[PDB]
Amino acid sequence: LFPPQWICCDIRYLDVSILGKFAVVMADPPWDIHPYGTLTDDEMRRLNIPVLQDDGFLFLWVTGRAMELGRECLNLWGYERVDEIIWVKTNQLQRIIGHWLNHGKEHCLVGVKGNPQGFNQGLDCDVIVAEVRSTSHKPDEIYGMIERLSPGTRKIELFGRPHNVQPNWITLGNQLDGIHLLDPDVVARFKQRYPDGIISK
Amino acid sequence: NDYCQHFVDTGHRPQNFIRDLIRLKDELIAKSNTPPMYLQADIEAFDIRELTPKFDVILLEPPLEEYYREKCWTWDDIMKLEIDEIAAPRSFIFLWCGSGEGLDLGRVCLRKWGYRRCEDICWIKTNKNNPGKTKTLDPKAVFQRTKEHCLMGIKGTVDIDLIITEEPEIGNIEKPVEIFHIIEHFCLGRRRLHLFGRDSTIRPGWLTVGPTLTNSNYNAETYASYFSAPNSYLTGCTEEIE
Ligand SMILES: O=C(NC[C@]1(O)CCCN(c2cc(NCc3ccccc3)ncn2)C1)c1ccc(CN2CC3(CCC3)C2)cc1
Repeated sequence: LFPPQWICCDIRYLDVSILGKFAVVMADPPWDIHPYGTLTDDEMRRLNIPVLQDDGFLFLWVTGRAMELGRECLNLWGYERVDEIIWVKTNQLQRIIGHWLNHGKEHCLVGVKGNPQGFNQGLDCDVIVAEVRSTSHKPDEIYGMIERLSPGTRKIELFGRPHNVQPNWITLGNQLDGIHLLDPDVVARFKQRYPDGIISK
Repeated sequence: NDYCQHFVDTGHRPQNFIRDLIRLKDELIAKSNTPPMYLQADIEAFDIRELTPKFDVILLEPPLEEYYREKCWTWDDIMKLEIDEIAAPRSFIFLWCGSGEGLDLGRVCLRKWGYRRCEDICWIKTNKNNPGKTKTLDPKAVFQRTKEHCLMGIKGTVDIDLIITEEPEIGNIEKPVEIFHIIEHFCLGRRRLHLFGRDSTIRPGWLTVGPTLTNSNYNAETYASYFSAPNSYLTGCTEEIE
């Protein structure tokens, strides 16, 4: 079901097997670098990302030591890292905005799982140039690159906020407004697994 | 304005649309710099330990296959270099990793040699002069690759992490000279080694070692004489001692 969908939840505890399989997964995790809704390294590792796809791509935002820890999780979850997008952060006049250098960019690992068929690989390039909005807000251009890469397929975002919900996407995060599911297969599996609408352990 | 869509529409890379004193420091660096020293050597067949003394900074630029689209070194060869045998206990490394598997195998190297990554420096290539040049993608690539990474590593106890220049002509393997400015501006010490440098990269303040050098002037005792007391611990960013 095409329009935006979402589940307010603790991604640690949600049974993501009810959601089906996805052509693309994106995660923007609250990494435990230098806490708020932070996940520990073991919690990140233990996330049941493996059930979410059979053949497709994972997009994983990383910074600081999560550049390395995100490569661990990525490989543990069964992905090969095949690309790395960087978003050059500018102001409204297209000027550019770790204690050794100042940081002009954010990193997004791109991992592949299985043998994705029918994706439009090579349409975009691996550099995004886009204006910073608010803190920890990723650029909307990534959704366009993902849509051109895999048009019309089902996608899922982990650790999204309400501004992140998009058609073709199911957004998970603990700061969303309730549950909002429209895909019947998902709705069925959700009622069966959660007859009282509660997500506990 | 979505520059990714624009790239898809026109072939102009999004980085084409990015726009854009204490240079006394630069002059201190130049006054501190040792004479340029250089040595032809086949680093495959060469006992790295002959390069003394231990280095404060190592710039490592192995010639990857991906640099020749139209002898190359594999990450298998690079990982086997005994880099930790010539690094000072406190020292820094700058490793050009390319844009493919090197972003992972380069991290393995840094750990193998005893460093931890503190910076990820991206060399972002504009195509202002040939928007009509499509890129033949690596089979595994999801996206057109328009950048290279130079990983910075630390072991022991002004600048941004981006370099933007125009994409060099095919067959040009040179990295942007700006990496040297970034490195020298850190003021990390004066024992600076460039492995796999070329005639064209020789530079004051640096010892260059590579297989294609046409000439050599390296002498280990001459080289060590530049850092004997009272000059053992200079950053490279201070006055000479009278
Ligand atoms: O804001 C973010 N994400 C929304 C959250 O809502 C926040 C609160 C936490 N979060 C949980 C956590 C959770 N379980 C753990 C838990 C639950 C309750 C109490 C303690 C721990 N389950 C479900 N969402 C996710 C966020 C975090 C980092 C970055 C970094 N980016 C900057 C960047 C973007 C691209 C450039 C990369 C950006 C956005």
